[PDB]
Amino acid sequence: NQYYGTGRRKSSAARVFIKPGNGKIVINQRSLEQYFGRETARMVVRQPLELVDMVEKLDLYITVKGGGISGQAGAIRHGITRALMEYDESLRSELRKAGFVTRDARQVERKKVGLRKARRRPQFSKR
Amino acid sequence: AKQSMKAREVKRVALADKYFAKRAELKAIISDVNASDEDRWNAVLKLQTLPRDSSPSRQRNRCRQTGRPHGFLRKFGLSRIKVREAAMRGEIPGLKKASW
Amino acid sequence: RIRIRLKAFDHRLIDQATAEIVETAKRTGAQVRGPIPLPTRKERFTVLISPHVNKDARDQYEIRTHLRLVDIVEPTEKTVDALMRLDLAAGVDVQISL
Amino acid sequence: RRRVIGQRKILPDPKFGSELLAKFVNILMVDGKKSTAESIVYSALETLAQRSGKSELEAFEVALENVRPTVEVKSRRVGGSTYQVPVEVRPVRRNALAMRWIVEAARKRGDKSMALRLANELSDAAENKGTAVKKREDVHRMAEANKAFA
Amino acid sequence: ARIAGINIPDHKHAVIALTSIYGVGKTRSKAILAAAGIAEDVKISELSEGQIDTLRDEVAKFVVEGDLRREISMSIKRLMDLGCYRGLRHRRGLPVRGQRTKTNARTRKGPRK
RNA sequence: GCGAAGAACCUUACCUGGUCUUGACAUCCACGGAAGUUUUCAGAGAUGAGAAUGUGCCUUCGGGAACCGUGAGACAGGUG
RNA sequence: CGGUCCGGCCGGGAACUCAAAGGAGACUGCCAGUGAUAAACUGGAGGAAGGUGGGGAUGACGUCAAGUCAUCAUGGCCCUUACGACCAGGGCUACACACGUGCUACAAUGGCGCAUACAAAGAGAAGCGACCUCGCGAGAGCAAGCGGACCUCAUAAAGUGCGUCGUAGUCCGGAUUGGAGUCUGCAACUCGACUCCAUGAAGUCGGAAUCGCUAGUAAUCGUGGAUCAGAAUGCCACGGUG
RNA sequence: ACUAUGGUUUUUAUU
Repeated sequence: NQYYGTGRRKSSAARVFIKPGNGKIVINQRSLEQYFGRETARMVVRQPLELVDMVEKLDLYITVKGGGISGQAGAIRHGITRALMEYDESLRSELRKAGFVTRDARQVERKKVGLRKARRRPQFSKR
Repeated sequence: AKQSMKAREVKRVALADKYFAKRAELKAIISDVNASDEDRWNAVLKLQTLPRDSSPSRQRNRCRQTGRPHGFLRKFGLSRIKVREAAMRGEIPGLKKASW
Repeated sequence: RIRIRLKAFDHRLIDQATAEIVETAKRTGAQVRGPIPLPTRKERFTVLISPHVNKDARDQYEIRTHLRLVDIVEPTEKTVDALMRLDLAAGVDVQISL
Repeated sequence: RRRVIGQRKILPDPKFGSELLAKFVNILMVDGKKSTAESIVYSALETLAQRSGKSELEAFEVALENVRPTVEVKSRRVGGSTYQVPVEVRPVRRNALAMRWIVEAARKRGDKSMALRLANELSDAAENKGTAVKKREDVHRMAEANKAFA
Repeated sequence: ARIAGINIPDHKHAVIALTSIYGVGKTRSKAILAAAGIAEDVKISELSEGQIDTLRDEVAKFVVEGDLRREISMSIKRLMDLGCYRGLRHRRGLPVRGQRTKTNARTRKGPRK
């Protein structure tokens, strides 16, 4: 048995597997300790697992690609929710009320001709 | 632009072998300052600026549909209004309305 | 090996040019590389939408070029001599090398 | 017109333990430089304890109580409306306005060293003289001199 | 003390106490202080008596103040027995810049119409 | 931030001084030279001359194209 | 799933990325309230998302005798020793003040030294340009690779980390007077771009008044191309933080 | 109803 989930954020794309077992976390075929451990709050890799209070009951495996190092971790937040909704049926509503199951399209869309950044029009003054 | 200017459009390229091919080896050194003396070739120094109006210094690829030297699409050889005019007939092969 | 290039602007014409050298080969039991369309080229244009005075209103147009190589290991007079004679299909550029 | 947008909220941040400490990535944050404001969160309150050390249960007990809003003013046009209409503010403003609504000198002659600045503003909100006094205490007399209508 | 001319303050960083005075140069002065061994970074406390005068034959060298003011006033003065294009604009609100004349020239024209 | 995405001349209007008038873009007839190479004098230059010199492509031997020159009418020309 | 320079290296296959794209899903349908137990409009449920979701696509009749025969098209009218055609030099860039269109600064979460990361999106065989030398540099010579998702332009900037200013209309700010160069071009005086070094004013958010904006938006910091001796802050294409 | 007040624009192709 393995739970599965994916996540997308500003050119970053993640996929995550979770098993019932001893408390480990591994990433990109390597050890997590080799480039994670300096992130100022690490909420995006903790807060869904803190809501289900699992501590060390789940074994995690991650793969991530694309974009900047902050959005790579923000994309993993959706993977560690979609791979976690399968852990117990009575927790499906709790992760949803916590705002972790919802997504948004606020990251910028295709350019509208000729508007420089698609949301502002040229200025004027006088009559 | 006039049809009389469309005859000048060909007179401006008529000197290619007459002034712009037989002294091209001189044209590569005629203004180089890494050379002896202050004068060495005055009898040939003017021969490639002696021709006027029909010079490479006035040569421009021009709109092939109006004779205008400016404001035209070099991939079609013609201006915005004649791309628009052909697109209303669907007449340019592989060209289709889309903004991606 | 003998090598060919099939290039067109239309996405069904490029496959009609493929059919005369790939189906004619599969229908003789000839060895094939299989269906590979290759990445597509495209280029964009912005064109002013008035004929007169208005310089700010404009519209956009696309031109897309498909290029297939098909691969040949069993060339025939029904393929490598026939694609250079194709009259029933307009708007395609065929090029070949020995 | 008809806009009915859902209200924004912030959650307590577990690195600082409270909702009152969770907003110093926005209060005195500029140019979208959010981690540049994170650089001095909660260490600015230890620097405030360098000027008056009385622990976190007393850290804001006058530095917000002395400066918080109590009334909303301006007119309402109903005929002869040359007066002001005072109304008491709702509890959703109890921690607001006092760290946002005045920049009259900070954008004009600066406001001293940035890593020391919140320790200065939390001390100036407990010193209550000169700057930012008039914009606060004027509505403690306006609402007693112009109150005949509502 | 005595880093530049007779200016009496012992104040400011060694480059800022020497630059934008006497015409000696704002960037030239960033490759000169090593004559006196004076460093661009970290404060000075090893300076021997009268060691600061080692700069006089390092700034002149080039023209200094009055010899620069004369170089600037000489610009139009190498031909004066006969007429020259350098003279009439020097006494007019019309500068020698090749620019559109009826805008952005109040800095050469001065007060009143 | 104009019609008009770039200035010595140019796309270009305007002005003065040169030059032409059925002109010249171009079509029918007429009609001599190959295009060119070397080279000097006048004029602001367009143009206008002075002294050498090539004879290609085409070639029913009649006669054509390239590049130039010059004449007649039907005309037109137009940076209105 | 298999083999193994133990490596997508290679048989071969798309886990999930990327590029191709295409489909599902939303109907007040469903549970309730309010109402004219109609439509609406708000809560509940299933949902990633709900009540044109937010953005595109666009512009029905019709006026200002709007501008326009310089985008065309056209009837009438006009010039014709010329308003046509051809040439040389001027001029249009002339300048005593008036206003839009902008742009840069009006410093100290500002400025900079040193060390570091991720976006997209375009150009390309008289072209795209690395290397190398000569020189303070513009540049002058020498010149590899590239024929396009494959190879030059080319280590995105802020943010991340380690340090340094001296309180001063500031090492700020830029109009400018000088010195010395690079190069094109019939020629840069009138009427030039770029390079190094002396000099440095005004400027501290602005008056009637007119202004964009309901959130990836205020703020701030980054990437190319058309034109092509020289030339824009406009145009179209694009992102990071908020 | 919900502040008591604010004047002038030549005759004119003419649809």
